[PDB]
Amino acid sequence: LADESLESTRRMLQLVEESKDAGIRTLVMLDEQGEQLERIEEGMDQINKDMKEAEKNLTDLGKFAG
Amino acid sequence: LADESLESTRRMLQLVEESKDAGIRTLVMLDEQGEQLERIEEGMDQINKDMKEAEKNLTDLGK
Amino acid sequence: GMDTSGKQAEAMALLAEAERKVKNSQSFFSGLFGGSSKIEEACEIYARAANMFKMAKNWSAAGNAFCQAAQLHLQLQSKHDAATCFVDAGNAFKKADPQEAINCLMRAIEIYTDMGRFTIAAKHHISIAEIYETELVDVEKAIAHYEQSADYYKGEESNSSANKCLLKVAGYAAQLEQYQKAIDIYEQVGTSAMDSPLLKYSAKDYFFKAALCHFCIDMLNAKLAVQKYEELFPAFSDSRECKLMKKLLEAHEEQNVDSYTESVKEYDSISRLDQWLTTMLLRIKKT
Amino acid sequence: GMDTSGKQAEAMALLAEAERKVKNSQSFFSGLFGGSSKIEEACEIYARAANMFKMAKNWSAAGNAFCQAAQLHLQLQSKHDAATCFVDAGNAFKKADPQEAINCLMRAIEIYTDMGRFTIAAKHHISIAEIYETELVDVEKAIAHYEQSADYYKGEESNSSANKCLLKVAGYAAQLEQYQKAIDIYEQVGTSAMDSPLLKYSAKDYFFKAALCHFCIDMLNAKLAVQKYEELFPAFSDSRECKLMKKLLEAHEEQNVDSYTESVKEYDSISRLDQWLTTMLLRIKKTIQ
Amino acid sequence: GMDTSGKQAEAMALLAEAERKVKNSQSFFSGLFGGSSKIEEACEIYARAANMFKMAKNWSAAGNAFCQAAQLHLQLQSKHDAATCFVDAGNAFKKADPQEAINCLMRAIEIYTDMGRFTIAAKHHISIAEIYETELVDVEKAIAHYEQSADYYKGEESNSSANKCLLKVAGYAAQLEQYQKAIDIYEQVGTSAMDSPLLKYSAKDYFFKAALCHFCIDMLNAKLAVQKYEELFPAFSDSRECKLMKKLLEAHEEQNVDSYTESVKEYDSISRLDQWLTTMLLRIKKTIQ
Amino acid sequence: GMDTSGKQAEAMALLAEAERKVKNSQSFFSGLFGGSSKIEEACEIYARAANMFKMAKNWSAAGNAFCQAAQLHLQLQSKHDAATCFVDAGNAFKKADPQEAINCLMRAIEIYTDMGRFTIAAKHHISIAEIYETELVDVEKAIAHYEQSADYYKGEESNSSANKCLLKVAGYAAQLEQYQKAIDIYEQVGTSAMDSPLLKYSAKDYFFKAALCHFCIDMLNAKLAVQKYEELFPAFSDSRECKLMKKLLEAHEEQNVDSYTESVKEYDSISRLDQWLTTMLLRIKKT
Amino acid sequence: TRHSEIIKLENSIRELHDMFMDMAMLVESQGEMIDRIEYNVEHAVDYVERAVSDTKKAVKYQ
Repeated sequence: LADESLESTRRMLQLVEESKDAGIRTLVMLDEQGEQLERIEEGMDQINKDMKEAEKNLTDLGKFAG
Repeated sequence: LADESLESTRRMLQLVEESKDAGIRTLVMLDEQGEQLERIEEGMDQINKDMKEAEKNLTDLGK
Repeated sequence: GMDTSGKQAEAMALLAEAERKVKNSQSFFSGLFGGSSKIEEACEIYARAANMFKMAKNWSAAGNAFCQAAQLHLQLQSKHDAATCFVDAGNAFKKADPQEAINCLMRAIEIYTDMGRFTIAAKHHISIAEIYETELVDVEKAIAHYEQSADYYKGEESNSSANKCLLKVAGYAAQLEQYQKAIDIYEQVGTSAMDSPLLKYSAKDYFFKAALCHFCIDMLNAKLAVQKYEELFPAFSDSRECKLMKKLLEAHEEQNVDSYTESVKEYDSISRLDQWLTTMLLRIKKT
Repeated sequence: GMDTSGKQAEAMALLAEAERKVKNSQSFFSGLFGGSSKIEEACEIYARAANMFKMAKNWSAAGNAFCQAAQLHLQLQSKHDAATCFVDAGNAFKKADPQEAINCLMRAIEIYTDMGRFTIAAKHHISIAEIYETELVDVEKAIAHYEQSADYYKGEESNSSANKCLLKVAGYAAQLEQYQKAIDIYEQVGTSAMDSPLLKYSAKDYFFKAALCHFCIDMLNAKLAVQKYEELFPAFSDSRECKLMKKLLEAHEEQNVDSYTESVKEYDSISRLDQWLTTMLLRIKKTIQ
Repeated sequence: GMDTSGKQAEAMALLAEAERKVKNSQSFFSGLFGGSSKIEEACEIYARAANMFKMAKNWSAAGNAFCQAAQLHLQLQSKHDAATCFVDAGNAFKKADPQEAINCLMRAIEIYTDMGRFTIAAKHHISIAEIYETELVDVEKAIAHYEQSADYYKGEESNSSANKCLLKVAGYAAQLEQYQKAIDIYEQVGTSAMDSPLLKYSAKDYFFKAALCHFCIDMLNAKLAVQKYEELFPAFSDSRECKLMKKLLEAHEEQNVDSYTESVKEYDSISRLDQWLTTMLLRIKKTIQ
Repeated sequence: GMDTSGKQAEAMALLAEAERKVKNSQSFFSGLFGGSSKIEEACEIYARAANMFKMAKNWSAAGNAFCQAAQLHLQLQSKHDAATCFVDAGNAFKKADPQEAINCLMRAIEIYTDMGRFTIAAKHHISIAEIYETELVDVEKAIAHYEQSADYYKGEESNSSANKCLLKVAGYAAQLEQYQKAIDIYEQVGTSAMDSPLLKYSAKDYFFKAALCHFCIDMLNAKLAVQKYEELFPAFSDSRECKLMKKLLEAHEEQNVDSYTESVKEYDSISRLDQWLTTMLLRIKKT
Repeated sequence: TRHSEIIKLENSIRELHDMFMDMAMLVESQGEMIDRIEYNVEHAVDYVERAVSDTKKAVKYQ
C-alpha cells in the first residue's frame, strides 16, 4: 500500500506538472501567430486593392490612347 | 472519506476522458490547417513569380 | 437607419438612371459605340446601389440588384467578375428566400468548372449541400452534392476534407439504412487514418461505428468482423468499446434484455450518448 | 540623446522643406498649372517627415504631419491614400492624445463603408470601442460601438467574432443596464452554441450567468427560468451550478443570511470567484430584508 | 454517363483540332510569319483539353497532353509555366504510371533548382521519395532523396524539416543499413534539443533509441554509451527507460532468458509497443546463447 | 561530390565570363554608349553565379558575389534588389565567418529603416543579437539590439513581440548582477499580464521571479514586495511559490541553513530547477 | 498526504480542462481566418493572371 501509493503520487505529480507547463507554453505561443496573421491579412487586402485599381486605371488609359 | 475518494475518482475519470476526446479533434483541426498552409504558400509563390516576370518584361519592352 | 432608407430610395433612383443607361444602349449608343466603359460604370453604379441596398437590409432588393448587375456584366467578358457577383447574390439570398441562391450558385459552379477552379467549386458544393440540410428536407440531393465535392477534393489529394465529407455521407446513409456504403466508408477512413501517427487515437470510434453497422445486418458475421478488426489492430480489444460490443453480442445469444440494458446504462453512466448512437441501438436491439 | 538630437534637427529641416513645398503648392495652384505632381511630391516628403518623426518619438508632430498630408491628398480625387493616411494618423494619436484619433478613425470608417469593405470597418469600430472603454470613462458609446461591430460581423457571416462581441456587450450592459437585454443575449448565444460542438461544453457558464441575471430581479421567474433551462438542456441538472443555484434559492426562501453566506464561501473554496459574480451576489444579498 | 462520353468526344475533337492547328501554324509561319501567337493559342487549346480530360476521370492521356503542351511552351523560351505543367503532369501520372511521373518531377526539380528555388525542390524530392517507397520496394534511392531534401532545408535554416528528414533517414538506416550513421544522427538530434521551448522532455526518447543501436553492436559499447549519456544528461538517470535498460543489461549479463522475457513482457504490459522496438529486442534476444 | 566539382568548375567559368562581361560592358559604354542593359545582364550573371556557388558549398565566395552584385546594383540607383542581395550575402555569411555578416546586415537594416519599414528591421536586429549571443560574449551589444527591436515592436503596437524581447533583456540584466532593470521589466510585464484572459494563469510566474531577485538586497525589502504583490494579486498565495518564499525568509532570518537547503532540495525533487534559478539560489545562500 | 494529492489533482484537472477549451476556441477562429485568406489569395492570383494576359495581348496589338 505504501510503496504503490508513493509511486502513484510521484508519477501523478510529475505528469501533471509536465502537462500544465506544456499547456501554458502552447497558450503563450498561439498569440504570436494570431497577431502575425492579422498583419498578413492587412497586407493581402492592401495588395488586392492596389493591383485592382492600378489595372482598371491602366485599362482606361489604354482605351483613351487607342 | 473512502466513498469521497471513489466519487472523486469518478470525477477524474470523466474529466480525463473528456479532455482526451477533445484533444483528438483539436489535433485533427491542427492537421487541416497545416495542410491548407502549404497550398496557400504555393499559390502565393506562383503569383509572386508571375507578377515579377510580367512587370519586368513590360518594363524592358517599354524602353 | 431611417436616414439610410431615404438614400436607399435614392439608390432606387440610381437604378432608374441605370435604366437610362440601358436606354442609352438602346438609342444613343449608336453615337456612343465606344462607350463600353459607360456600360462598365453602369455596372459599377448597379453594384454600389446594391451595396446600399445591403446596408439598408433589403435582402430581396440587394439580391435583385446583384443578379441584374451580374447579367449585364457577363457580356462574354470578365467572367470572374460575373461569378463574384453571382456568389454575392447567392450569399444575399441565403437569408430570406434561398431558392434562387441555388441556381446562381450552380451557375457559378459551372463557370468555375469551365475555369477549372475545383476548390471553390467544392466549397460551394458543400455550401449548397448544407443549406439543403438546414433549410430543406431533401438528403439525396445533398448526398450527391457531397459525393461530387469529395470527388473534386480527392482529385487534388486533399484527403482530410474528402474524408470528413465521406464521414458525414456515411453517417447520413446509416441514418438512411444503406449499411454497405456506410461500412465501406468507415473502414476506408479508419484504415487511412491508421496510416499516419497523427490520427492513430481516432480510429476506435470509427471501428466501433463500423462494427455497429455490420452487426445491424448480420449478427453471425459480426463476431468474424470484430475478430478480423482485433487481429488487424491488436490494441482494439483493450478499448472499452470493443469490450462493450463483445459483452452485448455474447449476451444476445440468450434472450435476456436486462443484461444489455444494464450494460448500456452503465456505459452511459460514464459519458452521455449521441442521438445517432441511441437511435441506432434502440432500433437494432428491438429484436 | 545625440542620435535623437540629430534626428530632431533633420526633422526640423524636413519641416522647413515641407513649408517650402506648400509654398510651391499654393504657387502652382494660383501661379502655375499642372501642380498636381508637385503637390504629390509634397505629399511624399510630408509622409517621409511624418514617418521619421514617428521614429523620433514625437508622436504629436508625426500625427499632425500625417493629418495635414491626408487632408491635402483628399483634394486629388484620391480616397484610398486618404484612408491609409487617416489610419496612420489615428495610430499615431492612439497614444498621447487619442481624442482626435476618434474623429479621424470615424472619418476613415465613413470612407471605408462608402467603398464597401465592411470587415476592416468592423475591426476599426472594435478598436474605437476598446480605446474608448480603456481610456475614456464612458460605457454607453462602447455599447453602441459593440452593437455596430456585432451587426457588421453577423451581416458578413463572421459568426464567431459577432458571438464574442455580443457576449462582451451583454455582460457589460448587465452591470449598469437592465438585465432584459443581458438575458436575451445570453439565451441567444447559449442556443447558438448548444448545437455546435465548440461551446456546447461551455454553455453551462452562459446559462449560469443568465440564471444569475434572472435571480437578481426576482425569484419565481428565476425558478421558471432554471426549470425551463434544465428541461431544454437535460445535462445541466448534474452541473454543480445547478446544485449551487438550488441551494441558494432554497436558503433565500427561508431568509437565512448564514446558510447563503456559508454556501457561497464553500463554492469559493473550490476554484475562485470573479469580480462581476461577487458583485452580483452582493447585490442580490443586499435586498434579502 | 452522358457527361463522360460527351467529354471524351469533345476532348478527342479538341486534340485533333490542336494537331491540325499546330500543323497549319508550321505552314503559316513561312506562309504569313505571324510570330508566335499561333503556337501560344495551340498550347492554350492543349491545356484546356488536358484539364477537361483529367476532369473526365481519365488520367494518362491528360498527362501526355500536359507533357506535350509543356514541351511546346518550353520550345518558346518559357520555363516557369513549363515547370508548373510538368508538376501537374507528374501529379496526374502519380496514379497512372510512376516512371513518367518520376521523370517529369525530376525535370521539374532540376529546372527549379537551376532557377534558384530550393524549398520547392526539397518538397519535390520528398514527394519523389514518398512515392518511391510507398509503392515501389526500394530504400537507398529514398534515403538519398531524403538526405538531399534535408540538405536543401538546412541550406535555408529550416531546422524542423531537415530534422524530420534526418530522423526518418536514421530510422530507415537503423532498420536496414548499418548502425554507425544511425548512432551519429540520433545522438546529434537528441543533443540538439536540450533547450527546446516545448520539447524539453522529448529528447529522452531519441537517446534511448541510440542506446539500443549500441546495445546491438556490443555489450561493452552499450554500457559505455549508457554511462556517457548518464553523465551528459542527468535527467536521463531518472527515466524509466534507464531502469529498464539497466535491468535488461544485468539480465543479459548472466544469460537467463527467463529474466529478459519477463522484463520485456512487463514493459509491454505497462506501455504499448511501437512495432520497431520489439524487432530490435527480438534481434538482441536472438544472440543470447 | 562529382556534382559539386562540376558546379564549381562551371562557376569559375561563369566568373571569368562575368569579369569579361563587366570589363567589356564598361568598354562598350565608353565607346558606343549602349545604355545600362549590359549592367543588368552582368548583375543577373553575378546573381546566378552566386546561386551556383551556394550550390557548390562555398559560402564565403557566394556571399562575396552577392555583396558585389548588391553594391553594383545600388550603384545603379536601385535599392530593393540591392537590399535583397545584401541580406542574401548576410545569410550566406551567417556560418563560417559571421563578422562581415554583421556589417552587411547593418547596411540592410539602415536601408530598410531609411525606407520606413520597421518589422523587417526588428527581425534583422533580433537575428544580429542572436548571432552575437551564440558566437560572441559581448552581451552589451545583444542587450542593445534586443532593446532596440523591442522598442520598434512596441511602437508598432506589437506587444506580443515586445514582451519576449523585454523578458530576454531582463533575464540577461539580472544575470550581470543588475537588478533594477530586471525588477522593473518583470513587474511591468506582470502588471500588464493581469487582465490577459489567456496569460493570466502564467502571470504569477514573472512576479515570483522578481521577488527572488529583489531578495538579493535583504530580508526586509523582499517581504514588503512579496506582500504588495500578494495584495495586488489576491490568488498569488494559492500556488506553492509564496509558501516557498515564506519558508526561505523564515529560515534565513534565524540562520537555519540546513532547513533552507532541505526545502530547496524538496522543491527541486517535486519540480526541478534550471541553471539560472539554481545559480540565483546558491548566490542568495552565500550570505 | 494523499488528500492533498487528490485536492491538487482536482484543481489541476479543472485548470487543464479550462485551458483546453480556450485553445479549441482559438484554433477554430484561426481556421476560419485561414479559410477566408486562402479564398482571397486565390482570387487575387486569378485576377493578376488574367490582367497580365490581357495586357500582353494589348501590347501585341501595338
